[PDB]
Amino acid sequence: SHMDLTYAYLVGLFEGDGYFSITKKGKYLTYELGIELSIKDVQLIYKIKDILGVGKVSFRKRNEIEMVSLRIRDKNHLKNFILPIFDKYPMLSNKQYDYLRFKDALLSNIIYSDDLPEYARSNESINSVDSIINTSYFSAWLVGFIEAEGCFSTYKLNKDDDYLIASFDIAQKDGDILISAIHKYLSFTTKIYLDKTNCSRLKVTGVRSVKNVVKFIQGAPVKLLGNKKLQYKLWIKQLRKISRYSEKIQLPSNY
DNA sequence: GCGCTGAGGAGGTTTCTCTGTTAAGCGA
DNA sequence: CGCTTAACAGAGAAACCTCCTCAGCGCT
Ligand SMILES: [Ca+2]
Ligand SMILES: [Ca+2]
Ligand SMILES: [Ca+2]
Repeated sequence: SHMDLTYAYLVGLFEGDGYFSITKKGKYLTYELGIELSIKDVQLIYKIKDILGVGKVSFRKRNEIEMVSLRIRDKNHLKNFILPIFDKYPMLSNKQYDYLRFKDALLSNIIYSDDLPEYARSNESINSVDSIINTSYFSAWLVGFIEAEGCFSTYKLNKDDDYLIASFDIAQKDGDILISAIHKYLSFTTKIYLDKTNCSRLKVTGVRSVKNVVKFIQGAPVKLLGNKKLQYKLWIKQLRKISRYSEKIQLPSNY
């Protein structure tokens, strides 16, 4: 407790799906920390807000798409509750700069739009693969980050067959270091693919990798919370039907 | 009354996620 | 051969990040 390990889960989850933003408001400035998910996670925004004790929740539907936000902008609530979290549990991607800049500005009582210095994320990495795996909270943080950015899919090759394939995938923009640390923490061997938009994309599909993914969510000191838990659990079940997996990996159903 | 504020509402954009397809590993 | 994985990657929804107007509130 204090900032009990579930607080790491959070910074992970925000790092992937959230954002620390200071925005114009005429003469004035707003400081948002917001997360904005698909409507599918209504249940979890309220979880996060329950955990945190702050922020306003809103719903939004643009064209066919229903979305939900938790948004924290009260600057007294940022100072007292949010900053000791990300100070306690700092982020691990290069978003850290977003936070640092933001904290700094907030703490200097910058209220006027024209006072605000021009900012732009350092492209330089702020961190080393090594410092990452060695990061005591990291265990916890990785559940959070997987809530946001991980993807447990199973799918069938070939279109015209019974043969399934059971996968885990995660990705970052300008996240070669971060992706590499995860990839190394879980003892993968596959290529981290690097795409046209500098997206660094991890994907594994073997039995031994998967045996490991499963291993990790199972041993990790915090559970998934949102739609992801659901996603995980169905995939588990799924894995019990494909033979290569079912025969090497302890496959519980009490997650 | 004045200056500042968070909530509310919205636009602009792109980073993912999720599900493959093709070809090559490999146990045998 | 035949079960298994590795590399590549489209596409478009689920994120990411912004700016504005408004009432209310606590100052002097
Ligand atoms: Ca994300
Ligand atoms: Ca992200
Ligand atoms: Ca997500």
